[PDB]
Amino acid sequence: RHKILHRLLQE
Amino acid sequence: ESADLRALAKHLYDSYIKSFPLTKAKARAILTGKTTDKSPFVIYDMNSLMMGEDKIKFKEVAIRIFQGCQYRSVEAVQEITEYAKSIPGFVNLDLNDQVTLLKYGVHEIIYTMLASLMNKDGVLISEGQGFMTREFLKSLRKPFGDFMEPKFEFAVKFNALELDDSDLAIFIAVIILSGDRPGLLNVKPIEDIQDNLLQALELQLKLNHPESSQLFAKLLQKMTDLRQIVTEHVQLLQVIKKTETDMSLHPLLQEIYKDLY
Repeated sequence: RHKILHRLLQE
Repeated sequence: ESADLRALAKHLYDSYIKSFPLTKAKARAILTGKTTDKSPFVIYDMNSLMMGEDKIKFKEVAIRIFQGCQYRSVEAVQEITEYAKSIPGFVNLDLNDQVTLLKYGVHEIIYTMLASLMNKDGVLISEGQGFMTREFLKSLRKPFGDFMEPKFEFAVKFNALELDDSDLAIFIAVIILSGDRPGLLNVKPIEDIQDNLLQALELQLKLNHPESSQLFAKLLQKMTDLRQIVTEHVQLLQVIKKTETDMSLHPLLQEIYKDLY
């Protein structure tokens, strides 16, 4: 869960 | 010492000016007409909204406004995430705690920064090229009519502290680094960073507003007001999810709002 927040954080 | 705290305040300010397109500096310029810039298109009713669509970015108006508010929030969440990543020691935290801090912080910050764009009469939109009136946002049919008014009420109080961008840059960082958010795995390194940010904020408020006094103390009382507006906002969003059919919540906002207050 929190895929987008994970994506935004690792980008 | 005082030096390391000045350095943190300046790093945060630089990172803030980068991360967020429209600063409080610009927004007040626009709201007082104390720039040379082209004044923003005023949206004060149904007709002006229709004629407005030329200046902004994409069935009934209350639903169309709400979906526009949605897209701006998502962009806000992205800007805040970039700003968070600039807070020294933030990226070195447990990634699950990074997600948790953003998940609970982002709306407290949206509402903090929205105040920079508001007066008692209305709010700048689409990077200051629109001005949607408070009356117009109230006029909307319920539950959408109650959506923005609490943000306006918080904003008139908060804008009285006359904080500038350099102060807000640290205050925002302090909100992000809240060690009491539900489900945090490792509170200690968060409280360590927040302690440095709060000292930096206290010094910043002494230097930048020395004719003022305990601007610092009053400003910390408002971090609790921000949790209330968020709680109250989550409830109205809970109502809207149920009572409306032809509206869906943008996926990033579903991530954030799912299992929250």
